Amino acid sequence: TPLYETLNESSAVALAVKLGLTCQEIGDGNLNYVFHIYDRALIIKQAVPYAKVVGESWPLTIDRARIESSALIRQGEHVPHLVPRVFYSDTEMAVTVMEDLSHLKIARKGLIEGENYPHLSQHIGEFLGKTLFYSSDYALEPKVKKQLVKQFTNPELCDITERLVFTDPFFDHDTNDFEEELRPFVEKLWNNDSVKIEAAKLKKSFLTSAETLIHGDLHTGSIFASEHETKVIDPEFAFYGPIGFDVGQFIANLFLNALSRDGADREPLYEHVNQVWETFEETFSEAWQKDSLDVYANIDGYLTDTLSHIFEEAIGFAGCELIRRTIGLAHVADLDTIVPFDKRIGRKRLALETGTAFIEKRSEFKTITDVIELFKLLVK
Amino acid sequence: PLYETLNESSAVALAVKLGLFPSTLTCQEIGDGNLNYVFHIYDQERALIIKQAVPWPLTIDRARIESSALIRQGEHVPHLVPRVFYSDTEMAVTVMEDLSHLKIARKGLIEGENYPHLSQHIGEFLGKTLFYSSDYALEPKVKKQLVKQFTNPELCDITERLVFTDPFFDHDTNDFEEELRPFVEKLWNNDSVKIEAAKLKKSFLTSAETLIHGDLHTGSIFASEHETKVIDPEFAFYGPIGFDVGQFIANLFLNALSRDGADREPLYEHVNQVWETFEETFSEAWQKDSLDVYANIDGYLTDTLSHIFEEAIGFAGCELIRRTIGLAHVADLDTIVPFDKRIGRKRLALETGTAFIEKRSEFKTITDVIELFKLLVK
Ligand SMILES: Nc1ncnc2c1ncn2[C@@H]1O[C@H](COP(=O)(O)OP(=O)(O)CP(=O)(O)O)[C@@H](O)[C@H]1O
Ligand SMILES: Nc1ncnc2c1ncn2[C@@H]1O[C@H](COP(=O)(O)OP(=O)(O)CP(=O)(O)O)[C@@H](O)[C@H]1O
Ligand SMILES: CSC[C@H]1O[C@H](O)[C@H](O)[C@@H]1O
Ligand SMILES: CSC[C@H]1O[C@H](O)[C@H](O)[C@@H]1O
Ligand SMILES: [Mg+2]
Ligand SMILES: [Mg+2]
Repeated sequence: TPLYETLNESSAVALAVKLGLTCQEIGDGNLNYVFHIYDRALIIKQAVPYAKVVGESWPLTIDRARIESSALIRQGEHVPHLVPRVFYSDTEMAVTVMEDLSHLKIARKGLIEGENYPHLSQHIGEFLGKTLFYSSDYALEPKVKKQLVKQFTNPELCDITERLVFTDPFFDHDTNDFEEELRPFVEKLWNNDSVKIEAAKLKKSFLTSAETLIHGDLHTGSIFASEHETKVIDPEFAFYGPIGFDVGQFIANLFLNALSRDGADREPLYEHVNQVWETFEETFSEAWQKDSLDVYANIDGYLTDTLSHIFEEAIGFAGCELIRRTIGLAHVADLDTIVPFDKRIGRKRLALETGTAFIEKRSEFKTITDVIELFKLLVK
Repeated sequence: PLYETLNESSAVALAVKLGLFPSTLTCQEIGDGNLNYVFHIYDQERALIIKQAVPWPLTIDRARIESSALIRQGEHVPHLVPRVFYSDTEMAVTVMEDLSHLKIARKGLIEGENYPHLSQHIGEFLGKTLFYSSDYALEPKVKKQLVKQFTNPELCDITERLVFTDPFFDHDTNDFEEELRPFVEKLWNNDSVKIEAAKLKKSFLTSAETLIHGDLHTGSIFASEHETKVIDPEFAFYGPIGFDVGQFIANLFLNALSRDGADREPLYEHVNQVWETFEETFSEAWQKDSLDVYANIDGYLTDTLSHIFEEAIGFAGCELIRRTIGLAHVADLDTIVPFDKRIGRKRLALETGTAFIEKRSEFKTITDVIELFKLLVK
């Protein structure tokens, strides 16, 4: 007999009980319940099947919970201070029991509120360098890594990213969602064949480049923050993909916040972009020196060319994220809450244009500061 | 445990239990290596092959990859692979079409056979097999499952070490004449070539593009004047599209190095033709049968073919070097006489392989590859 039962606030306290109080459901979306239990505190997250499930949704099994639990556990073996601790998980119940982080704030929300989070990029850069290194062929015996590829195959969730990030914003597809005022600019994109060919190439990398175990959806809404703490949450999109992907998505979301700000307010976000590349690069390099298994690791120029490839892919993926968050199905609050309406349109236009240029020019940039300086000029 | 090692009577008992004959037959073990049995079974008033893996240490799971890979290949190019009548994982057995009327390509090629259709046939094999198991042809969710199904860790381990790693360092698996050492050490001390061998290996390790054959040499092919059959896909897994292309082209070049003068021309025609045909076939499949919205944007197919080509050339360079000084050699080079000419031709294998790896992205056409090779081997 099937063990899956949808939890309530009472059921959740019963479960925490049987794994040796007050409870409130505090979830943000409609695809998961998140139960906060207080005595010492705890979070119990449970996936909600299609099916139902209140309100329109993308149809998904509850297998995503197995990916998220196991992804979070793997991340905590390398960066235990940058992810919530997991106390229990169960794939049939689709349950992850984890550390309570409600004394922190979702990074996106704080950034929109004008919080600057001075260590956000230091922490995310460390998260990125260590997670992305330690699950690759550089760090792992290839036989071990090939099994981890099987274990983290993520078809349904990859299908979402393949469509939404890499495909739908580039044609007149039904999932797109944009203001009519934006159409002339959106059609410029659709008729641009050379950027579309490059989008195809970045997609093919996404589809085929099993380089490391990625988070797969590292935006500012998937991170908890305060002045001194950062915690990366919700790796439900985890699978073996290109190292540059998580880096690009994060960097794109820093730039998306910068577009929603004005003038000298933007400067903290530009420092965060510069710092997250800088830190990602030292962290990845330190891990490579100290912990690489291949005979080729210490040949002068090999780490350098590896970093150049990651950088190029990361900028291309960033451009995809910039564009897709502006005109695709899933938007960001940074842009959608800009006031007045005409200013919102103008900044949405600039997201499309800087995304396009990121994609096109990815392999011409030599440093992160090149990326920032191109951005600033395009958004003057 | 079910597995039992077959003998000649045991094999005939198997064939009859599958109803593939009928009832009087004869059987002889005819296997080349010592890691598999191959039983030929014949009927007066029809014939059959039963291949069985026997437990460099390797599990018998390779037999499940071989069967499955052979079956997948026959869905697209049934005329270019042996038919499979039965397979079983526990017994590690593939029952297949008898191809004893044909000759192993490498052996014919060394004897001086020219096989005029070999490259046309391999080109079609390569274009179709490599297209039709990729994301271009398959729903991504379907492809992701096939990646699991063909994960092949042990055999990929052999390739990772032998083609991509050991020839480039003073490693214990290497095996070469002492007279060749100065040239071998030129390679070990060459950083920029090794950095590039590293990149090609990283592609091998990470680039899950299609279901490849993974060991497409001239000894994995049966030939005659009119027929070609690709055998033994035991190394099959999801890897870079250019790999099987490089390994085959390198193996044509290796035979060229074992021939002299005008006798080399057939192999050069084969190299040009295998690329041409691989490219025409892959393109026709892409036009007719690609699933992505991006397939018909002008320049995309072209850029895709340019990347395949570049990788294929780099993988060819690796194969040339690896077969000359690593553990597993080729008879083309090892049987060249006199000893001194053999060493000189093995030197040219190392140097043409090195150039292929380093220049892979500078060549514009297959003709540039052939012309560079001809020049270096003058
Ligand atoms: N460990 C934790 N501690 C405290 N609150 C948490 C928490 N995990 C989740 N939450 C609360 O629940 C909200 C939703 O969390 P989460 O992003 O994991 O859910 P979700 O996966 O259903 C959303 P989506 O569909 O956007 O991916 C958070 O923004 C937060 O307020
Ligand atoms: N389908 C077939 N029809 C006729 N003979 C066949 C055959 N398959 C294999 N053989 C015979 O068996 C020999 C060895 O076969 P094969 O190359 O498949 O085995 P193998 O995998 O044991 C070799 P290796 O271990 O070197 O890769 C061939 O060279 C051929 O003479
Ligand atoms: C159907 S899910 C839409 C988006 O939400 C997730 O966070 C991913 O970013 C996905 O693209
Ligand atoms: C240890 S096996 C050596 C070689 O034989 C196979 O045919 C492959 O080419 C492998 O590299
Ligand atoms: Mg979620
Ligand atoms: Mg074999």
